[PDB]
Amino acid sequence: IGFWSTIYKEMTVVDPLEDINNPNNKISTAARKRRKLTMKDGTIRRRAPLSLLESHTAPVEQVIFDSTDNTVGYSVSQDHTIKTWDLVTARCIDTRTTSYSLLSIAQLSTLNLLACGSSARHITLHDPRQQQLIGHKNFVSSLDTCPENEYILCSGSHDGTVKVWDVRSTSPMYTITREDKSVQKGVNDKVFAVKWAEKVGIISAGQDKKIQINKGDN
RNA sequence: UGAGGGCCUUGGUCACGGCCUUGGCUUGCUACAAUUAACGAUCAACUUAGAACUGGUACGGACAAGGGGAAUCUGACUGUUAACGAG
Repeated sequence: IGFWSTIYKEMTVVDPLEDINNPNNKISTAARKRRKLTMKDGTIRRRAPLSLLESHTAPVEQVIFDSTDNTVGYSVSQDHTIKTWDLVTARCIDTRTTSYSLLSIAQLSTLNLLACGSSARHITLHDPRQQQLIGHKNFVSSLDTCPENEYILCSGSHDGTVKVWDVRSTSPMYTITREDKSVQKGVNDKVFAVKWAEKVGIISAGQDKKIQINKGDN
């Protein structure tokens, strides 16, 4: 996991040339030309991360800030575990182990819960200091939380159907699908991104090029 | 002559540091030379296959198995006292 700064002046510069130019020990001509081919689009500013938090043993699928602390860094990876981080010390604080690879993580700070959607077609609820939502039919790719209601979260999955869930229940309330005449259910139909926008509703996008907007307002 | 970086700076903005704007090493497009680059640089490969010292050759000097020579009679028998026979 990388820890970066939005303001680029606070982060150390990285120079691709200096690796092959300052020592210049046994850099081959072909390697030099290959390096040169990577800066054909001008010389844009390049920066190095403020920190590199490294404890996961499998590809990390998502990372989020704490909705209150800004120092707690919950993240999920393909190594069935949820790790919380101390961004000040860049260290892993606590680890939780799930049975399946986790693909998305979302937070419900108003009731202190973490919803992790896994590759086992379900979303597990954890207390970062329980119940699990089921009903999907493929990988749960992304999650989002309702802005006005604190008990509702939306989930998009690789089966092409978004679903809205109440936390207290275990079944979806509404199952949004892709409204398109040219989409096939299992050929080109996936939801790679879902978003709860407080003004326009639910935005879903994926394998089908169309970006779909659904009301999702009372 | 356009682009991207670096040092400058000018105002408004949020408690030395952000946000929005103002004017002055790399590469892109064009114009005249060079096309003997038939040059130069760099990375990578490369170590000495030789062993053996056998004899028969022509020559120079002594041994080599061992008493010799001639002619007639005689036995199978050619082209000059023909030859031959361990007679």
